[PDB]
Amino acid sequence: KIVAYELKTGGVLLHPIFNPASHLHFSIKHPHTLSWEYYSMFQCKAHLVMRLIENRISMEFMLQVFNKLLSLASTASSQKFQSHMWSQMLVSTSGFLKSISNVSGKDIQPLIKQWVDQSGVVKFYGSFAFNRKRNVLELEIKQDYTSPGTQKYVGPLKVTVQELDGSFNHTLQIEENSLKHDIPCHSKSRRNKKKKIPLMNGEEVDMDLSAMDADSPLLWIRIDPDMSVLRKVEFEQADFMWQYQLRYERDVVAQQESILALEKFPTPASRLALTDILEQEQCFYRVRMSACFCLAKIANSMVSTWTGPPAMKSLFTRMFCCKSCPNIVKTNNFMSFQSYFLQKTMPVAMALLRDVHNLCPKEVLTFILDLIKYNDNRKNKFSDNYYRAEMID
Amino acid sequence: NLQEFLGGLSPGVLDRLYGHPATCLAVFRELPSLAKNWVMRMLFLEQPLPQAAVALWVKKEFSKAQEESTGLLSGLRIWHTQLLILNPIFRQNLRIALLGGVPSLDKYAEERWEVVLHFMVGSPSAAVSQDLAQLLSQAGLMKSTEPGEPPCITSAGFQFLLLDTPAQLWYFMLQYLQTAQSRGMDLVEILSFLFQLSFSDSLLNFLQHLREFGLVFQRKRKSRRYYPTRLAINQPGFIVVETNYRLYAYTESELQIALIALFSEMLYRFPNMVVAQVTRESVQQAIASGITAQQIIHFLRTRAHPVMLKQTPVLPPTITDQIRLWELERDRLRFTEGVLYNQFLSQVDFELLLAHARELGVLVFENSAKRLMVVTPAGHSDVKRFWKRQKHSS
Repeated sequence: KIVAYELKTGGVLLHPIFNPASHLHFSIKHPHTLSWEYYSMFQCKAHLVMRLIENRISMEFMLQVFNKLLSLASTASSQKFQSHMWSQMLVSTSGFLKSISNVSGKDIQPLIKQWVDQSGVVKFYGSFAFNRKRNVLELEIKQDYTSPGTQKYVGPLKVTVQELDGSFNHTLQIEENSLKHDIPCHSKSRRNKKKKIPLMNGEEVDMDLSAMDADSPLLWIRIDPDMSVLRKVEFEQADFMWQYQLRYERDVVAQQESILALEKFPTPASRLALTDILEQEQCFYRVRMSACFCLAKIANSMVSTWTGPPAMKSLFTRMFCCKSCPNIVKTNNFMSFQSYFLQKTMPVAMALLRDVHNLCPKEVLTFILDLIKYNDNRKNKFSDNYYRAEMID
Repeated sequence: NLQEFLGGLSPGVLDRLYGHPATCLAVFRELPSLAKNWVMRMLFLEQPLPQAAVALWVKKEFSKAQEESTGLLSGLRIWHTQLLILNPIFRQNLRIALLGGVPSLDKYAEERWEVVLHFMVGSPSAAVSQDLAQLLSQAGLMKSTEPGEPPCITSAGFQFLLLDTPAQLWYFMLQYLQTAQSRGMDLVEILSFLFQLSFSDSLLNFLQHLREFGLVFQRKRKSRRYYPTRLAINQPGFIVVETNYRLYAYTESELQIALIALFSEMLYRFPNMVVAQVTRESVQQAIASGITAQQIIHFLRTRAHPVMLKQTPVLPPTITDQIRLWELERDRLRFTEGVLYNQFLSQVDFELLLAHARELGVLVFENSAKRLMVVTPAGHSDVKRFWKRQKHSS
């Protein structure tokens, strides 16, 4: 939301100094002259910058800062002196930074100078190349700092590389003149023997390594995984790396960004990846709800190649319909709250299917109308208004 | 073949090459079967005729002969559709060609070719001729790299050596013509003389080279008249092969003994016989030098003593199979120049890039499973631009 708004119009400036922001058509000196979208993005950027301050100075020290502010205010709140002490209930920026420096011993003045006083987000364009001879991974990260909403980042940058030997984090120093970052790569001895490949968490899984390159061990790369800067990343992986990142990652933001990047690769391996995500309980439900729409877009792009039925129809009849009647939907029992959301989002994406004539097929429209006719809600303890409203959608 | 040589020519050189004296007859004799008949038919016609007649003028059976003859003579451009009348110049020359307008020599040719082959091989005693040496060096079968030291023999040299005399001489003359064009000698004038044989400064030099090769011999202190030898127009065996890789060759000329020693170990040399052994060492030595088992087998078969001709096959299966297996035992490294890309993103997009390097001729190896295309540095400035254009198209 904030990178869309700041690249759209100028930027949000937390803590201006009194104009400080002349790129935008109102004055930021008073709350009653702000646009309402600017007020909403102001609150949004403020809580993300506080998450960044928690990233630099750990969460227990952050809660100690907040407790110190509240305790000064509550010793202030019981005095009777007319504001000799009632102004300890008012916080400022300098007092907040001083309380942070009191509890931690680190000051955050570079982070405050970059993300508060400066009003911009950063844009990262990354592309890699694997050097087989020296066994290194040559990243190439360049910033677009000449757009109207952007600024230049010179700090450190975390990158997480999943190779066959596991998941390794690397810190890159991205100075102004930097372009190529050579990080080292590990072995490929988990392709010699079939062993399980260890993940970002402690677990390990069986991966189908037939799509991987023979010479490179690395399975996927993620630039800034923890969202530790206010950034927009445009990484150029290969399509099998996006499919491996969709399947076997233990991070929901990486599964979402792989869904978002698989729309450019309409190959049938990506259809298999999104269909395996859709069938998979123990995936987070908002990833499967995105995989519905991604599968609809991919299915629209590979018409005159699609083999069987329309997308997600057989999957809907496998998950939510009767075993004896495929075209009759099961009676509504909405007590699971994840297959309820997936059931009410799957025909909405299924209706975006189009034939070679650019008209929605009469197999999906008839399916949606049979979902509407055979709807029986006399048996669940929950209402049907959102599911029926999504059927109209 | 001569058909290949003449097919590899332009119309402008072809019509000029169709000289009055002989060319119209020498090229006629090339016509394998039927095109002779059609040439005779429409030798007397001044009016072109429709192609359908020629098409239907051969029965349904054996039509492939009709199409192949028509294609061959279309390549030779003997006629033109003109809408199939023959070329007027060829018609006139052919009408003028059709009722219009030694024992010591063969030995000389044999001896001259034998001494030429002796020089080709590392024979201490051989005929000396700087022009012949440089001609053989530039023919592609010899490389010197050091004028002071005598030139060595390249890999193609051994293969050329093991060929039979007819094909050997024919290929040598083909290379002679190809290098004649490079050195600037007119190709048509020299070529017409070869055709005239089977019935200027450049002419004198060419005849001198032919005499050095032994095809012709003036015999009169280099007079205008010449008496071509048998080889100019265009024998029993002596080797006996045992089942224990033993060769008994009734050879008196050192050339045959040298040729056998090229791929066999010599044991004894009698006045009218020589004993050699075909061992792994000798055979693999020849294979490394460049020969392949096919040349050795063909050489032994062609120089097969009459005694072993009765048995079928002439060459024992054990010897032939052993030679072939010995050659197979060796498989060898290669050399090329290339550059490789990576991170090709979409699959259907990588298939379009494969056709760019294949049409230009800079593609070496492709990989659709990993997306891995090797591009030679000679055309690197053209593939990258195409890739950039594709990216721009998105």
